[PDB]
Amino acid sequence: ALDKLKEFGNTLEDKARE
Repeated sequence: ALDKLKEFGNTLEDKARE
């Protein structure tokens, strides 16, 4: 559950995680 929020922070990270 809360998969919409948790997946969202994976986009942010992917932004400048490299």
